[PDB]
Amino acid sequence: MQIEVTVRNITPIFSAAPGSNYITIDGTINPPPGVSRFPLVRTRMMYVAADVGDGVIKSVPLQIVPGNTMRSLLRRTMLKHVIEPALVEKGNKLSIGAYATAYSGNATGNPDGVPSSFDEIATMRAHPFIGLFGGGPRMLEGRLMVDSLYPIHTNAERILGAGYENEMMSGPITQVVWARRMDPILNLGSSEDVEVINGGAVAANGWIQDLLANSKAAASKKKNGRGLKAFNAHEVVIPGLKWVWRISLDRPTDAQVGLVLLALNKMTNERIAGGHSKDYGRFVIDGVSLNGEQVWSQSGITGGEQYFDAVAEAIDGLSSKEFEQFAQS
Amino acid sequence: MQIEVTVRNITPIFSAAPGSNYITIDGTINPPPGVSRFPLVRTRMMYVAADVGDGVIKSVPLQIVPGNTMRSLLRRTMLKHVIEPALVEKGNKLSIGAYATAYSGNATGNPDGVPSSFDEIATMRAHPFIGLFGGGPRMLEGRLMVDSLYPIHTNAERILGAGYENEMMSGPITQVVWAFNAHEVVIPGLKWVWRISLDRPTDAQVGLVLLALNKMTNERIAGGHSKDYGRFVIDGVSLNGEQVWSQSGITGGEQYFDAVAEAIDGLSSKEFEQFAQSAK
Amino acid sequence: MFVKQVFFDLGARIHADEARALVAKLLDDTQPGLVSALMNYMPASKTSKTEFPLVQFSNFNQGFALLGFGEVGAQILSDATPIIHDAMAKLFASRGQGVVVQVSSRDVPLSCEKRPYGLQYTVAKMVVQKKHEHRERLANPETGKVFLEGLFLRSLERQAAAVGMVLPRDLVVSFKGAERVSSVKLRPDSTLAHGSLRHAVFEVNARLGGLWSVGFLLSKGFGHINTDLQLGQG
Amino acid sequence: MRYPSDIVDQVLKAGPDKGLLTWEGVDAACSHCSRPIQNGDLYSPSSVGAFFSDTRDLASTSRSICWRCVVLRKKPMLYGLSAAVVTQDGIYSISKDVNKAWLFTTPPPAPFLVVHSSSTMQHLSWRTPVTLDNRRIHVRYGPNLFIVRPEVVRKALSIADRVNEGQKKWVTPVYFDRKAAAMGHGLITRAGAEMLTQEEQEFFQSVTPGERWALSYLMHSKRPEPEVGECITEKVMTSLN
Amino acid sequence: VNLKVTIDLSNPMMEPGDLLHLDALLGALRVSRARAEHGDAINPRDYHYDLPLERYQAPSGDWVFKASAFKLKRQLPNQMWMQTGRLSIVEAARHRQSGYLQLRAGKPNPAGGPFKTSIYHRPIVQAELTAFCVGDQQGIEALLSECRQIGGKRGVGFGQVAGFKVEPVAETDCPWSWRALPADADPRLVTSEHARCIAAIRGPYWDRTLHVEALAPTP
RNA sequence: GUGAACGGUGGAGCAACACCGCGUGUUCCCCGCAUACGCGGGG
DNA sequence: GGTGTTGCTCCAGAAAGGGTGTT
DNA sequence: AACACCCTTTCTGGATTTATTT
Ligand SMILES: [Zn+2]
Repeated sequence: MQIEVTVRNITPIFSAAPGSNYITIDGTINPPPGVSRFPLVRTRMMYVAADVGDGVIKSVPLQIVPGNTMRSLLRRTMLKHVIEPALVEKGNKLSIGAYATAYSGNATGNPDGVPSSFDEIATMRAHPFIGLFGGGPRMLEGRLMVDSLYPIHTNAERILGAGYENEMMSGPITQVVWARRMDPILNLGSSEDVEVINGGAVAANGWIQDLLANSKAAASKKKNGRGLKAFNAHEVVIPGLKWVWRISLDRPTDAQVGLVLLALNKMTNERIAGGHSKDYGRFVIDGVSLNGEQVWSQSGITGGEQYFDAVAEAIDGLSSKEFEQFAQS
Repeated sequence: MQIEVTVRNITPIFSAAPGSNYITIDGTINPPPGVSRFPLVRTRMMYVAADVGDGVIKSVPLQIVPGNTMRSLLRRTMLKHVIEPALVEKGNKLSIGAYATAYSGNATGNPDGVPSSFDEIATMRAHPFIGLFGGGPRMLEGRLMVDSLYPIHTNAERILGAGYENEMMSGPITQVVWAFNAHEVVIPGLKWVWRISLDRPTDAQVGLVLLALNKMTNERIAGGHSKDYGRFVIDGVSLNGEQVWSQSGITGGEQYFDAVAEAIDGLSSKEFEQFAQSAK
Repeated sequence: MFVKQVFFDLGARIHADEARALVAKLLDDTQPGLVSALMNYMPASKTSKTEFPLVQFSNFNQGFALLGFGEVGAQILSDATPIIHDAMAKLFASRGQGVVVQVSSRDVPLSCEKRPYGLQYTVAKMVVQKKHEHRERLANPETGKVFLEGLFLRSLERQAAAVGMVLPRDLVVSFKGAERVSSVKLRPDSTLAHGSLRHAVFEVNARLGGLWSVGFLLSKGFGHINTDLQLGQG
Repeated sequence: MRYPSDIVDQVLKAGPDKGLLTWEGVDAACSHCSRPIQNGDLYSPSSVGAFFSDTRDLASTSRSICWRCVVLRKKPMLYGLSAAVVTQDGIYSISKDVNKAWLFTTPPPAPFLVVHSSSTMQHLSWRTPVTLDNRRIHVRYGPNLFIVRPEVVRKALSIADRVNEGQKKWVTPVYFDRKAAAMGHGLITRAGAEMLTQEEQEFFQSVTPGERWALSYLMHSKRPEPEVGECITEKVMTSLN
Repeated sequence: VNLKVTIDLSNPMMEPGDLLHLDALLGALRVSRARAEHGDAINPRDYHYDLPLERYQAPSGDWVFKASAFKLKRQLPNQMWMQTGRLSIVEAARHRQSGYLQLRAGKPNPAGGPFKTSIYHRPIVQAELTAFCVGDQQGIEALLSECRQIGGKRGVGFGQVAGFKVEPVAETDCPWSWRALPADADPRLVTSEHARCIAAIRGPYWDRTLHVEALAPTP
């Protein structure tokens, strides 16, 4: 059960990375000391060994979205568009342990050791959601392998086997953008005519006086508190290119494949990675291959009738008792 | 929820980009030789993957207005034209910290690392304004997503190709002006597209967005106000794929308007004080 | 070294010489030492110093501006800015609804380099006449050219020495002409007046990279302009 | 000596709390230490608490704790052993860079236990093995279990000193992170790409993570000199009691 | 009957903390095949020793498979990988308000508990993997053809294999003793790399209740 | 039973302004070099 | 024959005691 | 009537830093 999904981002993709990097007004990154330097947050990137016709198989940079992020996105969309309404319609509730185990895989519900029999392990691995993602105090193993997002790029020749030579991009696929923040109190003109403030024109003068006093004290000390002015930059991945996403299921039942396909159908109202306030991470699906067979049309997935019927049958009978027994035992 | 706005400019649009660029008597930009160099200021720019050469994908420039400035413009027009007169009426003054919090997100530069109670998050995410733009000392997450302003151009086909197969222009959309401080601007009489999204919103929040969109046309987009750049008009507003725009305004989606009328009827300054207060 | 420029906006424009008298009056009662530092007074008396004035008032569109030359001049402005802002706010709050007073500051470095070609610098509102001998020299163009000539060169030398940097002693300046002639009054409603030149143009082979002051009556905001905005004017 | 909990009765003199139950039936392993709980052995039922975030490090599912891990789980033992080396003679500190130079280069010849904290307070004593040999050291650093060989550390230090001869300033051939978190943790710098031969670069490339973490402390501009750590046996003993 | 194993991977893999023995991977593959045959409700310890490898019998029992640990031929510089664990509090707040989640606590605690935020880092590597063992090639090749990932963190896509190759070599050519050996192992097999420690010489190497005194080399 | 199995890098933030063009009409006070024959300059 | 301003902020700990409830 | 659950103090030592992503 190999599923390969092809996507296309309409807005920039921004997956922040740890580290302290700096940029100048020009494009030079991490300059030697002695120049004006501004904080910079880059995307996520990893080194891969890409074999070229030379055969040197040197190392090249590739911009990706981590597989943990994609796995969590799939889990959250399954839990929100499928499991949550079905469970709410029956009037069911979740304890904190069951909720934490289902939504994140935490083991704090029963932090001690929880033993489980072989029949018990099989009976949970047969369950659709509990079998897809494991965890909890049992620390069971799921049947899902979620790979990371790989752009269709010449630096990804090694990861992507073949068949992607056309519509392949080359060159830089990132850009650095700048942001600002302004103090709104300083923007108050002398014409004023603003009376929403409690003190009128006296509170604003007090704010300005505190700014001036802090600046004077700092200047005297030079020869902590932070204001509202700011100037910084971050790096994003350009919009319009297409990516490849692969998901693999290990000996799955029909209900589990149906649940995966339901999540894929209910996708495209979600976002990838971060940048929430700037509408980053938008995408559209342009192809889904099911074991090599194209099952994606303009309106949803056409095919897999057995999977959809099995998942529809399995949605009924979804009760909180199984979640409580997996969480606590 | 997935509101799409189409706008037209009547004056040049200017959005200065940080950096250093040079021009030579309008002939060339950044020549390899250091001859007849003059300083030049560029408008904001965005690389986009596009189909050039009939079969290969390349990166090409595209002039845009950043989404941060559009989000700020929305916040300010909604705060001045709608929230401010309703608040100042019947009393209800705001403190200075609440004012700064409402205009720029945080009130100070340092956020406290403490979390917030569940009830506070639940009540703030339901507020018509605070739930839209998040922030505060504890960095609450809002439910409003503002994209950038894109011209409907043949370079942005991979971004918006399906919607607009026709009515797409082509060619340069930039002109260099000498006034010896030289800068480049986007030519007037152009069509742009603006996308805004909300997640799980109440009817009051959508009504407030529509109210702000009604009064936005008198504002300005980026530009230099002294040189009267940045004037625009609004047309073709579509809500969830359905056309809800007329020459006289929205005239559609009445439930949102009723809900926002009721919500702004009972707004109070207590929520602003509770949100802006820092429990450090 | 560097010169600090501080802008105070009261929402109205008041003249630099009038702003000097207003600041002297408002802070006359309290903090006399700070007023003496601003006004370049002698340590013991009220009479001002004869040397080059470090702190000189300047022109601003929405108010008045303060200029501080050197480390001492910058320090005086740094300690004086909050007090002046509070005094302005108190003065304008007593009468009327009340205005919001905004400030702004810059640190402009000073420089000068010699080049083998003439450069064009214009000066607005510069005072050139102080005595009868100067008036006699202004009568004939030949004897007045050299007078303005040396006055410009010596003003450059004095400012360079006061700020603490060395200037090349081989500069050759020249005077092209002036648009207008007018008088400057030290105190309003006083018969005494001082001759001045308006929009004068001077020509030096060297290039100057900061705020520079020439002529007489510098602390009253006369005859100083920024070369940087004039150098490669935009 | 054999288990990490032997230090409770061997290094320091401690006894059972006397409020514990006595084991009955066939034996099981201690959930923390991996030590068998035979017949007649005092033990405590496992109640770790909802703030216990080390379920993935538990050794078994018997839900029983021997009377020595009960002492190991106390707060004074949690913050007193933040950075220390445990030997039969006593408890010593490895907090300073010179102490780490003494430990990872010319270690004390005995069985001992090495733990280093990576946060405010952590459980580290009962999930780290003891080291029976001197040339293969098991060191626990937060959530990481490392292996350190003093010979490799000595060779790397000698290489770094050799390349720095004849230079008035010190330049590090490689970058090592004291927190072992940077993306470029263990990279070849530009300066190190010109004064290092191919085989030396390959030697630096192939090194265990623990040796990299130790070389982070030992390879900087001022080279620490080995000296013994301060003895903190009595301080810990009097804090516990 | 002496042969060598080489593995090609087209993806960076998690760098193993300890030795990764060939017999452990073979046992995992054999248990997977047994699960596919008999079902999911089987005892893995019944089938994990049914491998096509010879066993070295030390004096006084303590047997050990004739298979060595994998060695890495690095092709990339060493890099470090970061992952994060966090539980959302906005959806938790909405669910608690709607009654779907039964929580009575007031506020979340990021320092610990259900809503703890954790950050952890692990190194990754891309290399050629080689190992030596004594056994039948025909038996080994099928199991290895069943394998598609190597290393840890297999659920997020680390360590995809691209190919494998098994070939016979000479008796002196193949060293199989670079492995965790018993304390009483014949001194001929023990080299200078082997040092005394407490480690597992068989079975599931992560089970701390089975660790014994051993002579093992550092990876 | 691959020292394996379980784990979201996240949330908030206007690059476009600032420094240029705009009022005074004739001998009054102080500071140095001199040593008064006058030069320089502070307001 | 231009230049100043902004030039990041939070955090990733469990034990121990005391006060409250379901039942 | 006792264990489940919540809130709120408290305790511990040292010291440097690179750069293959329009
Ligand atoms: Zn134990």
